[PDB]
Amino acid sequence: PLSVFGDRSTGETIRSQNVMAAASIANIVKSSLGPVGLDKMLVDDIGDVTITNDGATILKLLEVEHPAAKVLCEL
Amino acid sequence: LLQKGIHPTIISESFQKALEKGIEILTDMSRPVELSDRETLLNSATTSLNSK
Amino acid sequence: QVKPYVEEGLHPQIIIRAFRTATQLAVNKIKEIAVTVKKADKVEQRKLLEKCAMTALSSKLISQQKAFFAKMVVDAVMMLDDLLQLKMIGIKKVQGGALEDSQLVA
Amino acid sequence: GEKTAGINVRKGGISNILEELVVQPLLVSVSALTLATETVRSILKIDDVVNT
Amino acid sequence: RGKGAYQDRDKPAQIRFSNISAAKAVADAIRTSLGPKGMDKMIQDGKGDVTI
Amino acid sequence: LAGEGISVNTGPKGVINDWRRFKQLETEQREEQCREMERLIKKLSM
Amino acid sequence: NSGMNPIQTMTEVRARQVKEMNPALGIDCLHKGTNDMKQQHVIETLIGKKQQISLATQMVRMILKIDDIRKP
Amino acid sequence: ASLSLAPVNIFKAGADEERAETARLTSFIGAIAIGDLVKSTLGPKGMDKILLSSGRDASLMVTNDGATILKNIGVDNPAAKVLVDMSRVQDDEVGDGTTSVTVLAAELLREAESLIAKKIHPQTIIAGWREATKAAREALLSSAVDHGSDE
Amino acid sequence: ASLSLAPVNIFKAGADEERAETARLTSFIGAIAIGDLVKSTLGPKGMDKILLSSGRDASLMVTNDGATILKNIGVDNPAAKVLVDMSRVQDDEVGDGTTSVTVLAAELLREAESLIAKKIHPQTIIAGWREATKAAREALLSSAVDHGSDEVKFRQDLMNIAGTTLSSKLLTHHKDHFTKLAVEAVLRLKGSGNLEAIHIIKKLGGSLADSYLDEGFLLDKKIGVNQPKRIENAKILIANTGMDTDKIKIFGSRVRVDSTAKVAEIEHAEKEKMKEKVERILKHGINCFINRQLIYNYPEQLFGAAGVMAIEHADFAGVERLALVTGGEIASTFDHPELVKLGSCKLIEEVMIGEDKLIHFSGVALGEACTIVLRGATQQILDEAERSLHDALCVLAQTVKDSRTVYGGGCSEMLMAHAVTQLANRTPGKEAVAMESYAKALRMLPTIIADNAGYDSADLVAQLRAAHSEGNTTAGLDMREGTIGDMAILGITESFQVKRQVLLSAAEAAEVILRVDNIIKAAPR
Ligand SMILES: Nc1ncnc2c1ncn2[C@@H]1O[C@H](COP(=O)(O)OP(=O)(O)O)[C@@H](O)[C@H]1O
Ligand SMILES: Nc1ncnc2c1ncn2[C@@H]1O[C@H](COP(=O)(O)OP(=O)(O)O)[C@@H](O)[C@H]1O
Ligand SMILES: Nc1ncnc2c1ncn2[C@@H]1O[C@H](COP(=O)(O)OP(=O)(O)O)[C@@H](O)[C@H]1O
Ligand SMILES: [Mg+2]
Ligand SMILES: [Mg+2]
Repeated sequence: PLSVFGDRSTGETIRSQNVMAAASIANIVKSSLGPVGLDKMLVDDIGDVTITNDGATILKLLEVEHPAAKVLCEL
Repeated sequence: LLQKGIHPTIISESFQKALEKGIEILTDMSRPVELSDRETLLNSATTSLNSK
Repeated sequence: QVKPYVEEGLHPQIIIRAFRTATQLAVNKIKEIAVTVKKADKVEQRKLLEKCAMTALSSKLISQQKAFFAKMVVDAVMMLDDLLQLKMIGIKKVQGGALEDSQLVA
Repeated sequence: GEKTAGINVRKGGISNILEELVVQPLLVSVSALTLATETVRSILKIDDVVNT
Repeated sequence: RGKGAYQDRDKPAQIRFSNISAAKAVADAIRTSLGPKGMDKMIQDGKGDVTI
Repeated sequence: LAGEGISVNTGPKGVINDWRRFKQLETEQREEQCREMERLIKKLSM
Repeated sequence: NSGMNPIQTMTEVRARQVKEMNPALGIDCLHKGTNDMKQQHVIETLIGKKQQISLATQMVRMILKIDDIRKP
Repeated sequence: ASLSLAPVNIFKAGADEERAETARLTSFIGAIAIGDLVKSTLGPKGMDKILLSSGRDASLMVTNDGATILKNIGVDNPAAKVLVDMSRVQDDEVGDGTTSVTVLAAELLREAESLIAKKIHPQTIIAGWREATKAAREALLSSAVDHGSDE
Repeated sequence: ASLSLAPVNIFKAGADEERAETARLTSFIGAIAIGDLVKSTLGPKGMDKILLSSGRDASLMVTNDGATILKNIGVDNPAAKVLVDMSRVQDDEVGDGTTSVTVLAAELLREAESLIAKKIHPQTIIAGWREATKAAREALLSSAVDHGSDEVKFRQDLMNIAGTTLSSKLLTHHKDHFTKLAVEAVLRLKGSGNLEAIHIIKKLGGSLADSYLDEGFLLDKKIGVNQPKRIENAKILIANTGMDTDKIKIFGSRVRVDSTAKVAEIEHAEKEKMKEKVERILKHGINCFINRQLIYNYPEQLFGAAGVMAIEHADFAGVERLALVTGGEIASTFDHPELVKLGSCKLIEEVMIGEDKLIHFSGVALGEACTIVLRGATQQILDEAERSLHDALCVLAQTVKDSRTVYGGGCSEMLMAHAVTQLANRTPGKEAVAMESYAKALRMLPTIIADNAGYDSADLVAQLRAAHSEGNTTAGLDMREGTIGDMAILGITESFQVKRQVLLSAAEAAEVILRVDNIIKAAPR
């Protein structure tokens, strides 16, 4: 019918997908909050290590695909 | 309309007649407005922005 | 409903105990407030069975004829003696015909 | 006889919308009607597709 | 006048129906984004560009 | 065997989705083969 | 299928049926000059029509009730 | 909407479907091809055909019989299959007339194609052909001469 | 023997060859396919076509013109190529009749195929067709009428011809308005035969009836920064000079000094040269300056200081159109102000069309150049409107050049075929059969015209044949209600040149295609 060259998600499916992406981004850095938080080791598949606790740095280094997760990273 | 057996040229002319009548109806339904009436302009802009 | 408490580190044993207690209380409440008739009147039992069958059937593609099928099902069940064996109620499917054409053979 | 009766989303029903300040210029409905009708006529005057 | 003209080809009818179906599908696509209670759509093009 | 002027007509516009689906992968491989062409046999023999 | 205009012929036949109480007026497919199927001896069994309507209604309901498809 | 020109696909892989004008075109092409193949073997000056087999045997067969020609060929056009079966049944019923009946059917279908091109409903053509066949049958029966009495 | 069916192979790999029956079958199949495809878009009730390109951009084109349909398709049948090029040449000669000539050639070749099946040598068919073409041409010439002497009669004939031309196209929804528009646009040419003097601007948005012929002229350029946006009693100078870092055309020259002070002096000298050129331009006493090439920052500022409009980068077509509409002279030197003519118009200003801005030249002096604004809902609609308007303008220009006219609606074809039949039944041999086939194709043309409308084409064509045989030489297909009518009263007229060209081109293409008995294809690259 539409004959559009691509995928389409409508209704609760896309909303659940967006919420899943946002929740995954939140759970990435939830463990580094508060004084009892702990840092993270980040390796860029070349041998460079970035030990960091900053949420902005963690979200910047990671390569992300979903648009909502990208929205949270830019936030 | 086509499945009922109407040639797709009577349909076009009938749609044109309906369009002319509809333009007449909409024109009769309208209300004059002046640019000095700031309230109407604000209402129009708000109505435009309501869906965004 | 218990996912948010799980995410915040609540011990699952507490959730299990709460579920068990709530379920026991709910089952006891259901047994307490359930409606029963202490007369064994044949007409009353017939109507009760028919209403239960209609309620069960009123979600399927035969919900339009739920009264017909409910009466037929009650009639079929009442002629089983004591064991109510499913294999003693044959079901035959013959292609072609309206739903109302279905019949119960005595 | 209610010329301005429209769908009200604030109260979830139907009422006069001029009191809800929901107005639009005439050259939105008129333009949409004319363009849509003319496009429909143009589409109706079509009976084949050719690939180059 | 009796039997009348016989539609020999019948392919123009198929073309018209296909065009109508495509237009109706497009409208149903952009049908839920209309009015104040309409939601937005997110479009990701062939590149990484994203627009809501 | 007549009608060699087929003029497929309506056929493509209803199947261009699948046609482009195959064409995308064909092009994706095509960059690889075109790139490796400039080395694999461009000057191997000489 | 007989070449006549569908909407016009159907409307005329329905109007004639409404005017005079005569449910035998149909579509003169063979162009015999009259719409009276009783005079034209176009006869069908009642059971056939009843089964047609019943089966069509039940299958339309069954198709309408389906809302999920899970092909592999 | 057509069974093939629809947004949804309703067929198995490889299934085909040809609507009014396409099906008529295929049927007429097959019929005309069969008629033009079987003809030129008709009449006192008709010539023969060579039927080379594509199988392992590769048997050679030269013949003037229309039914023999139509039997040992690879036919995929279904209307051509109908004409071939007509010729075979005609051969079974009586010895002669296979080429004549095949050519007559081909010419009738060519005239039908012309009439359809002239915007004439096929049912009208069929009714006219029924009346024409009745008249021709009556005339041919009246023209018959019987000599069974005299030895 | 034959090249292909020989024990030894005489060809390269991929080369092919087709003998008599096979080549004839291929040619006839291609011609009939082309004719069937182009037809059903013929006559007032013909429908349009969708040309969906297979390229990367996949350009979409909705059209009714036979030439545009035929040129924008992948044609591999050589006979189809011949027919396509015939249609293209017909379009080049006159703007209308491509579909008619294509269908006539296809019907002629169909009749030729029938005659060949009837065991008639092709040369006999060619001779019969030559005789039939001569007879039909003589009949058409004898049937023509001329009204160029009478001004009002010629105006009415032009209106009728424009209406007939636009009847088949999409503009039939507003045929009257568009006919008046096209007639006025052509009449404003003052007899000049150049259609490039008529500019068609396609602006999206608005109804198709919003299109209008501008009383002046519209330019899609822009004015400088500090120049007036509106002037009264314009005195326009049209120029074709550089006005952009103007370099002396001594290519080998260069600046060689020993100090930057000398370089600054030379830079000031160049600026002074440009200023002196601008002063020489201003010595003409002008208000608006139109240059074909770009105007750089310094000359634009100099013009702004003098309060003179400076429209830049108006291409060759633009400067030619301004010269035609205002009477100016396209100059390139400004040392003789008294030997140049300045264009004049009542008013120049900027107008808003859609969301864009254009320069409006109102109250022009000569006005022998038109701009037509086209409004539509889709780009395809605008393109088709432009094509239809181009057809109308071409036909009107041809009628202005040659005022002889013939009646359309099948009347001309029917009288041609009646003359062909009159010649045929008087000639012995199979040439009579060939001429009868020629007349049959000529009959089939209005037959297809009536089929496209869904009418009873057989009965109408029989009635037309009877009327033309009796002596009613003006009978034709009245498509208002599906009867026959008098094309003199009904006002259905077509150019004599268009009809003659269609007939002759169709006969020529049929003759050249029919002569072929062997097709040989080289190995494709
Ligand atoms: N507050 C509102 N209450 C009711 N209807 C509204 C309101 N705001 C906008 N609309 C209606 O919604 C319609 C669609 O407008 P919108 O959704 O902005 O997209 P578009 O203007 O492109 O159709 C308008 O015709 C308008 O009448
Ligand atoms: N001596 C003849 N003179 C004229 N016609 C003949 C003669 N012999 C046969 N025919 C014609 O040839 C036609 C075809 O006959 P033939 O090819 O032998 O068998 P079939 O009837 O199977 O085609 C017959 O219809 C007959 O009329
Ligand atoms: N209003 C009309 N009434 C009758 N015949 C018409 C009318 N308009 C056009 N025709 C006929 O249709 C034929 C084709 O014209 P048209 O489709 O406009 O251009 P083309 O010649 O390129 O096909 C012409 O020969 C003309 O005689
Ligand atoms: Mg249940
Ligand atoms: Mg034309």
